Amino acid sequence: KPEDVIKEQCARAKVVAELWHGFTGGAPKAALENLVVEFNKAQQGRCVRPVPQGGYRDLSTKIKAAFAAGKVPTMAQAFENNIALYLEAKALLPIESLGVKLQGVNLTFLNAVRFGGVVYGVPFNKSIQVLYYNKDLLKKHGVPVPATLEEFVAAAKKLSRAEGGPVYWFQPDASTFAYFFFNLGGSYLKDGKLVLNSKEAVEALTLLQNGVKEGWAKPITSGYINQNLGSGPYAFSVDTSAGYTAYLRAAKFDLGVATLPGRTKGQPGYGLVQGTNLVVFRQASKEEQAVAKDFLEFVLSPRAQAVFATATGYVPVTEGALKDPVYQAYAAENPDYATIVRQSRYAKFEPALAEWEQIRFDILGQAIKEAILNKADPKAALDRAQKLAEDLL
Ligand SMILES: Nc1nc2c(ncn2[C@@H]2O[C@H](COP(=O)(O)O[C@H]3[C@@H](O)[C@H](n4ccc(=O)[nH]c4=O)O[C@@H]3CO)[C@H]3CC(O)(O)C[C@H]32)c(=O)[nH]1
Repeated sequence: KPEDVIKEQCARAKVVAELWHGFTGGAPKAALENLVVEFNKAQQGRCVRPVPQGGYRDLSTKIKAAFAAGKVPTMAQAFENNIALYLEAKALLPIESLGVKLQGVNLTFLNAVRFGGVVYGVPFNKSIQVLYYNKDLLKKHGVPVPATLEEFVAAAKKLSRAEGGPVYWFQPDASTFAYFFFNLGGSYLKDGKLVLNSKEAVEALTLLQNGVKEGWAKPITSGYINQNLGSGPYAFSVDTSAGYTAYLRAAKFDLGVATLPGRTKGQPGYGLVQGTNLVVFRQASKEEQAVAKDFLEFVLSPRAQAVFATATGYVPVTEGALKDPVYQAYAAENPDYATIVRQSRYAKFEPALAEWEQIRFDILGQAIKEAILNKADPKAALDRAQKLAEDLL
């Protein structure tokens, strides 16, 4: 494989810097390991070991264990909220103390990893939500790509009527809620305080539940949306750009990628930023830190960013990445790459509080499933969510 190549690289190494990640397979995993092999080849017995830990939630659970055992890897993927938690432990090294150079890096991703003036993460695999669509099925019924939230709902109801089933496919999770929430004018923080049960949150959870009843919105409860394609007519999903190639290779129809429907034609909708930043832990040996520095400079390089971004659909984190010829060759051939970049300009983050991982999954994500799947009243599922959260915070 690639993992076999790396283990052999790491066996004849003097210094190994462990990189713990939440890639379970497909392109994120291949493209991460192909990049590590190139780095390991270019070094003289200095080496990065990538250790898959399962997914992002398994990943944060394994870093929590590591803090109890007091044995941290050199490097890990981390969200903004994961970084918050590891900083409460003062467990992370400031990235510019390594003199890792950060100019070029898009403010969007860079602002998100700076805490009290100080950067503690390197943006590595950053995604934006886009509107995936079935170009064949819009073209057939003469339905334009919808620009605004109102045209998106019209278009959904029209194509579901025409084709005999619900055409807007989604996962009833916090990530999909955030697209409708953010675009009905919603905000997580009000005067310093977390709110999950605001008028915009009920509006967004009520829009999704209305969609299910009305036969235009399809909950996917088993696998990614792209893994369910070919069961019933599909027109639309709002899904991470990091699935881009997995939709490409799954879809038996002509795939489209558009910017998100917004409130008005004046401006695309906001997408949620997902994916992770690379952090380096203080308990790593100076030798291990030296490898971390070099690895981080590699992954920020235009070529390695070009090859990552093009293999997956993640957003290139630098200016220099868009001016690389491998990127410019992929994009001159496939306009969905410039769509994903154009969508990266209209980008919102979940709140970066340490406890937000727990909250997004077991509380706000449980309130979304109770409404969509068990017909709980939207306001009553988010009133519960907000109390459980307030009791945790
Ligand atoms: N732990 C933790 N997780 C978080 C947080 N915020 C968001 N999420 C999770 O981030 C994923 C989005 O991040 P992204 O890197 O953009 O995308 C993932 C995969 O989703 C995507 N993928 C893979 C296969 C496929 O067929 N389709 C496809 O889209 O590939 C990438 C690597 O696996 C969501 C997905 C989830 O893990 O299932 C639950 C959500 C947080 O704060 N903490």
